[PDB]
Formats: sequence, structure tokens, C-alpha cells
Amino acid sequence: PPVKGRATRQRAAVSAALQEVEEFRSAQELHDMLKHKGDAVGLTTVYRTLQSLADAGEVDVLRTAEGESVYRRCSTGDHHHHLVCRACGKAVEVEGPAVEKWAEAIAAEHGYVNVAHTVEIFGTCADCAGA
Amino acid sequence: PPVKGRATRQRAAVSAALQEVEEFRSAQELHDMLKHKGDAVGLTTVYRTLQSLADAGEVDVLRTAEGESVYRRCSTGDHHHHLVCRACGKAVEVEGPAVEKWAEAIAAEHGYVNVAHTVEIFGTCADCAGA
Ligand SMILES: [Zn+2]
Ligand SMILES: [Zn+2]
Ligand SMILES: [Zn+2]
Ligand SMILES: [Zn+2]
Ligand SMILES: [Zn+2]
Ligand SMILES: [Zn+2]
Repeated sequence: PPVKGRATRQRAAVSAALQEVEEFRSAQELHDMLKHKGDAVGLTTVYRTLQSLADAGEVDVLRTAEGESVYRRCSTGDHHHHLVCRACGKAVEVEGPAVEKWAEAIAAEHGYVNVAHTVEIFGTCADCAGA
Repeated sequence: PPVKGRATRQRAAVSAALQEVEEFRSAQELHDMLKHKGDAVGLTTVYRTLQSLADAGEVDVLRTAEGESVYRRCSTGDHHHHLVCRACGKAVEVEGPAVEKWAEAIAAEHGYVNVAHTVEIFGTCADCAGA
């Protein structure tokens, strides 16, 4: 995930950490991980970097049930939706044109100019139920 | 909107005020409106009663983009999704089987025991363009 500004070891470290994992996580958890592996990088620095990348769209954003935003470097750059298990944190890339067509149809029927859609599905794995 | 607690003027007042308004609004906005109407009801009371109503299912909850939460009352008791214009705040309820079928298919394919899908979509309405 390239950054608009000059690359620095802190930005490179947070980018390497983002590509290292595949689950959703907020600024605090990733700050904990990077400090523990030996990065020594700031909280506000990672917050600003994540804001910048979200503006660039290289990563995705998702507001949890409480409200805090979590982030994930998705392999697929095209339009897509994520199926997330809160117990595991795993994200599965799922895309469907049916929901997009439905959104466009209802927007046209209501005469709305633009449509921004948030479609999140929260569930639990089969292994989660098992013990 | 019956409340599980005992009959009191606070619950009746907040329920009537919610029924009067048909727009998604935050707790502070509802508190200010109730104060202006002369209810003289507490903000913590508004929060507690609103949480109780949300748990009862008689009201529809929604999370704002920046992080706050807005709430609205919809006459229909059946499950439905909302189109909310951020510019005006007006919300209209709809229902389309396509999202349900896609969620069921995804759950069956991925083996998820249970899923909870949230589909709230945003778009500007006609009057925004009009000047
Ligand atoms: Zn993705
Ligand atoms: Zn989509
Ligand atoms: Zn799981
Ligand atoms: Zn509703
Ligand atoms: Zn509008
Ligand atoms: Zn649905």
C-alpha cells in the first residue's frame, strides 16, 4: 500500500504489518502488535497513516458493534463485500451483483441521485458452534 | 410503544415524542426536542429508555457514519431495510428478497450456523439538487 508522502520506516512497518495479517483490527490492536514485535511506533502516527490509506482506499474500513473502526488490507481491489465472524475475526471476500442491481433499482425508483451502500453480514463459523 | 417497566410519565412522554417524529435522530437531539416541548426529561433517562425500546424491538436503530447512533420508529413490524439521506436525514423503509436469498446462499455455502445481516444504504434525494 503506497503512501502519497515520502516513505519512512514507520509507514513501511505499518504497511508490512497490515499485509502480514488478514483479520480485521483497529489502531490500538495493531499498535500493540507492532510495539511487541519491536517497531516502537506511535498511536497517532498509525492512526494518521490508516486515515491516509483509507482515503486512498488501499485498505477497507468496518465499524464494529460498539462503533470503533477496524481495518484490513484486502487482497482484492475491486468492489466486494466481506463476511466476518466476530469470534474468529476471519474475513471472506464475497461479491454479488444482485444486491448492486437491487440498490440501483430502488435508487432509480425513488429518484435518488447517488447510492452508497453498506452491506455487512455477521455470522459464526461451524467450528465456533462445535466444542 | 409499550415499555417493560411500570407505567410512568417519562416512558409515555418519550414514546409519544418518538412517535411524533419520523426522522432518524440521535439521543441528544431527542433530548433537546423534548426539553423544548416542555417534557423536562433527563438525558440518561432518554438513553436508558431508548436502549430498552431497542432491546424490545419496537424501534429501529442505526449507526451514523462518524460514529454516533440515530434511531427512528417505523410502523411496519416486519423486517425491512432503510434508505437514509444524510443531507436531509429522512429515512424510508423497503424490503427486497434478493439480499435475504444471497445471505442464505452465502451461509449455506460457507457453513455458517447463523448470520445477522445489516443492510443500511445512503443516498441523496431529489430535493437536495433542487435550489
Ligand atoms: Zn476484500
Ligand atoms: Zn457492493
Ligand atoms: Zn468463527
Ligand atoms: Zn423501519
Ligand atoms: Zn436529501
Ligand atoms: Zn434483509
